[PDB]
Amino acid sequence: NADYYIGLDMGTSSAGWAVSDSEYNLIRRKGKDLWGVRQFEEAKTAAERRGFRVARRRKQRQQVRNRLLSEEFQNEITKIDSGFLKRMEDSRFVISDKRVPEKYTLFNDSGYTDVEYYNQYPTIYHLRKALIESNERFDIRLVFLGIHSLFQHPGHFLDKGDVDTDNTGPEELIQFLEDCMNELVSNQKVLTDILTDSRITRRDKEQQILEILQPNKESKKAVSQFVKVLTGQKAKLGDLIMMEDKDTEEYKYSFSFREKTLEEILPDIEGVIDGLALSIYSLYSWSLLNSYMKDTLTGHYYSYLAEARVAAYDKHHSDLVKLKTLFREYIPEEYDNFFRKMEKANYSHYIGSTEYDGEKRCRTAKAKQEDFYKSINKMLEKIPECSEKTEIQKEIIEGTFLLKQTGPQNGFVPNQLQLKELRKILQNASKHYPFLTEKDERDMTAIDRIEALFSFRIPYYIGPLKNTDNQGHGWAVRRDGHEQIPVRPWNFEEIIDESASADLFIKNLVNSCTYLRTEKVLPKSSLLYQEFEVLNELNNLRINGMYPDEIQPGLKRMIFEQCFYSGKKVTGKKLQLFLRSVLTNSSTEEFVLTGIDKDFKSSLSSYKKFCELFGVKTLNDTQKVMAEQIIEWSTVYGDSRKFLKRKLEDNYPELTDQQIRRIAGFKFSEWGNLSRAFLEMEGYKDEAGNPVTIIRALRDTQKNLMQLLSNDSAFAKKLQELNDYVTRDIWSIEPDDLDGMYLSAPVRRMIWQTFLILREVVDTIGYSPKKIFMEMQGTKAIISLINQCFPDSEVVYVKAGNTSDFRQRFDIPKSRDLNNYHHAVDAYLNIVVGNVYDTKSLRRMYDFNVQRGDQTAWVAENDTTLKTVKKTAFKTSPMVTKRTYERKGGLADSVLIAAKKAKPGVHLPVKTSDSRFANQVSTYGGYDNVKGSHFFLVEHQQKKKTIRSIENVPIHLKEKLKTKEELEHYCAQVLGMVQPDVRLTRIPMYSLLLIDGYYYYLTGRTGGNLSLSNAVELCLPAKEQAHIRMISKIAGGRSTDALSAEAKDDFRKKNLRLYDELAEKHRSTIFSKRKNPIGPKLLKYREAFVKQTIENQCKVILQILKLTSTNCKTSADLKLIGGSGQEGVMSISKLLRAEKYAEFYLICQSPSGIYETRKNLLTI
RNA sequence: UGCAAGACAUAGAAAUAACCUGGUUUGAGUGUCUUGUUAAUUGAAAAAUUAACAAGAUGAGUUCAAAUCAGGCUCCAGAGAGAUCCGAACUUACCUCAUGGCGGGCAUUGUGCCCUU
DNA sequence: CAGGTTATTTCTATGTCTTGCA
Repeated sequence: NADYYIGLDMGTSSAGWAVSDSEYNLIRRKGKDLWGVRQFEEAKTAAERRGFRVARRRKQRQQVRNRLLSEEFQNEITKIDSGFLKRMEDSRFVISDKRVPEKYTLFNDSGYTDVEYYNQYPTIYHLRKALIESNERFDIRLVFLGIHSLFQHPGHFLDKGDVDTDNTGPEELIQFLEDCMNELVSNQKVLTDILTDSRITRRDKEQQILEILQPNKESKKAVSQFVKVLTGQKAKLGDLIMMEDKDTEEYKYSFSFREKTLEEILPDIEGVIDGLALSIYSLYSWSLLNSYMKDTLTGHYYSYLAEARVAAYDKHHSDLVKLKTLFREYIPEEYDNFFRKMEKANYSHYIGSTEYDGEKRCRTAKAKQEDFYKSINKMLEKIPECSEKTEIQKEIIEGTFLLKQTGPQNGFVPNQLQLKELRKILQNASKHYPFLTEKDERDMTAIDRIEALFSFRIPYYIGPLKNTDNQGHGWAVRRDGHEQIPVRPWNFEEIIDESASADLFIKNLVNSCTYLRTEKVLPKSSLLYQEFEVLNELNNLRINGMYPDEIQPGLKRMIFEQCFYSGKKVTGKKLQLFLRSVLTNSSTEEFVLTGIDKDFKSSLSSYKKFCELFGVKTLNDTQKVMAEQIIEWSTVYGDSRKFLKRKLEDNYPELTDQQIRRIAGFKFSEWGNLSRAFLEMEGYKDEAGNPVTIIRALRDTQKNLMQLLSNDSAFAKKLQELNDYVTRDIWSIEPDDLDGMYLSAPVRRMIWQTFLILREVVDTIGYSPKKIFMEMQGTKAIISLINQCFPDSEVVYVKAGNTSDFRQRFDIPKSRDLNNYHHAVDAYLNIVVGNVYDTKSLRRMYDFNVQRGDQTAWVAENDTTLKTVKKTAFKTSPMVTKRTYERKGGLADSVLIAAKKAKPGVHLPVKTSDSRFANQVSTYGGYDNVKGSHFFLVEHQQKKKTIRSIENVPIHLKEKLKTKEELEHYCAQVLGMVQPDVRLTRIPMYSLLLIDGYYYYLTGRTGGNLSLSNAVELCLPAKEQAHIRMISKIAGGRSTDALSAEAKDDFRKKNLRLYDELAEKHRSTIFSKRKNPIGPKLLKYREAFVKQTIENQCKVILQILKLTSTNCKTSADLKLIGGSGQEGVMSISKLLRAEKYAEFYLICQSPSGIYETRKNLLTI
């Protein structure tokens, strides 16, 4: 019937809506003015969830790896000890709780117990040194524990190299790498020292090496490239081997050991180079692996990492004895408080172990290194300066004092070093135990499989192997006929189709076209797409204000043919040269180029590349399809060239090996933004009868993509026909529609709540809005939704500053600290400003009448409409509705608290299905801060009196507690309640509760009491709002220095009157009905309020205002006046009796606020 | 002037993976000497060791194991076995299951009021 | 419950050369 507009202001925390007519007076239905504010907490990103998910998947893979290793050692372990694995698996439990009653986790056997196993080998790194540097037949358990530690500390997996390169020493390697060919030994110490010094970067190493080797003549560039290969940079072959025809591509290949390994670079250079593949040869790997394992004591690098961290252990012992000597003298008193007491940041805290006198070991959290160093420095202050004190302080500054072995600093260990250690362990133990040599069906050897499990890391493209379709996060495509069989190393290629899995990964990631939303996009390097870019750029190119083909027909074709076939970057000067060459006429050649930025940003690189690939000049259709598929495979597979090589060999047999090598050397990286079908869509028939396409239209005519998609173009009609438009029902937008467009979670919640308000308003009103005014990233998402549900409505974008200019110029103050109405006033102002600006200096636009056609927007005469907006601007009508949500999050803290601190019931046990951790939280610790999801109202009997209680449902029990019977059972057993009768099964967090005539927001729980926040917005006149704005500005960092004495007096008096108004609002108005009012405390504390200075007065005013706001916990820091920082807190007992409470209502509010149900908790 | 489609450059982020260092809890790495009290086996008694306490003194210390959201999935019962992936993100007013209802209306400075169920 | 690394894709600001709509 009538015509109405809806205005919308979205914020990450609040969403405000308003509805108006052409006269800017609000539509009101159900007797309620249709404008309000919906608040919701800022949504949380999936970063923490993703981190925890990858962490738990990593843990699961570690578990299966350890189980496999245990199964491989099980036969010999059981031969020597029946239950070693069970003792390993029952390490947490006390002696009684173990499956078998024993005392210590490892080496239970009599004689060789744990107490002297740790005496023989103080650490694991003492055992591994013994394993790799000895031949004596070791117990299978010792080898198992060494390999177990190696598995539990794998290493970087970031470097490329070979383990065996460390067997040959630096001297022998230098001898083998000194003048290998006919085109160093003396300086075999400084070079190695520079190479193995991690302090200097690669560039510094290269500069020092070039400075110190003093290269011979005629090899300066060759020696520079050799140094680049040595330290590791992208260096071409070039003069390394010195062929004359350097211009050839085979001798211009660039390779760096950082980007690729030797076995991967070799195929790219096999056959091309002379000799037995030759120039650094397996000496950079030695430098990388031996850089970390230096000693700086004898100058000789350690062979294996276990040889280090034993010398570090000895250095720790020497430093500890030095500090003990330095402490026993000069400080006989703080000996007990530092080396035995479990105080803060001392040695016992640095380790987490102490034994004062006979008492049990006190194991606590390990103190950080920084705190321990600070404590050592503080306790060294009492010691007068001496040699030992200076040396200790120098070591502390150097950071190599009292070092531990396992810590945050162990991130430098490469997997190759640990692999070498494992290989040595397995070779030493292989000469005695024969089970480590026996073969398998797949020709394994019981040693190669352990190494495989050590080294097999699932590639990033494969992702998780199994998916039960509970949620879509796996791509691993399994071979036909291969299912329900576990994925391990040595059968990854036989179970997961790696090529198909990578293809699925890339096509799932890649996005759809910007014009055809159902078909996927072409690779950027694809011939069609590159030709599209070049043709577009030629179309935009204009010469002296004329079209490129307007100068003479065939100019654009000539440029596309004879200027781009080279495939290189076409610059402006090259185009000028071509224009001079091809144009016989036009002697003057000062042709000004417009439409390009002096360089053609696109070039037919792929066309030329495939032209040299096939030798022919111009490709045909079959060769074009061949090249298109080759480019698609190279782009999808990317850095993994093995997939491309396999596809080429199994699909295109006519290609030669040199051609395959050339294909593998191409650089096809990124994806485009236009689909394949969009470029070849059949816009119309031509005169000859052949089809025309968008790409062919660019080729022939003089137009770009946007011109080809004009309103009258046949391509536009074909686009509308192909992109079928369905006006989906307003009531069919599930919140998964906005899950495709790449939006952050806060924006997603913004969009969903705002659209819910829109849907409720439109349904209630009856018909779609004529205009929907909205602010100017994620807002565009709702645009789509509007265009998917309300085709008639047109969105009138409003500038961000226009509304604020209206507020300042026409005197409508906004009070961001007072109440939440400013969102609704912002939406209504969006309506009134956007309507005027859509109808039409910037201020002058509001100085006269604005009217277009039959619709009148602004009437300056008598300010009639203006009066209306002002009468609406200050109205306290808006509805404030907080989102009622179940508190989704964690079950409890992710880190277990100590047993001596945990208490039963309040703390979640470690594992509530074992009957061991559940009833023994005081012994095995537990999880703290067990959060709850939602509240429920249950009627029970206490002291033979019928009373009702609101109680919590914890998050870890939400799924099993959503019906009346289940909640009754939960109250009956877990909460120890007699005769429960659950009356309300869902009271979400942040819900409107009417208690004793005052509105509350149920926002948590503190033990036996439930916590509430203020739900009544406080309204004050305009002058008070301006004063509060000044208060907020001054309390933010401004000063009173510029203010005059009269200004100070006026500020003091107006502050006093604002305080009086606030005090009265807490006494005579609704705020007096709150539980534990602050009015008496406001009046009692008023005496000291005047004596306070201006700035602290502003602070206490803002803190007082914090009591009457719905966006913060009701608490004030009135310490500047004399009260505590928790003044005016609201919390009421969870027991609802019939005496203390007059009306205990729950106001279930619809998201728009139009619909609401009041449930009487007392008598439901 | 806004919107948004194409190309380049400069700064970024986020979503999925893969991995590392770990961190937390628990448990293991026998603590040892003197003094006295208490309780034991003796012993008229003396004395005697043993064991738990309350003081004083002294030695060692670097590591390992298990989990690492509660849980969930499958199989035939349980302080199990399989799998190594689902679980900390987005969505949830209320009523009884439809593109339903959540009454007809007046205010909006203190949570009300008229007219019918 | 914190600090790092690797890969892919997408998105966002700003500037540059164009083009079309409301």
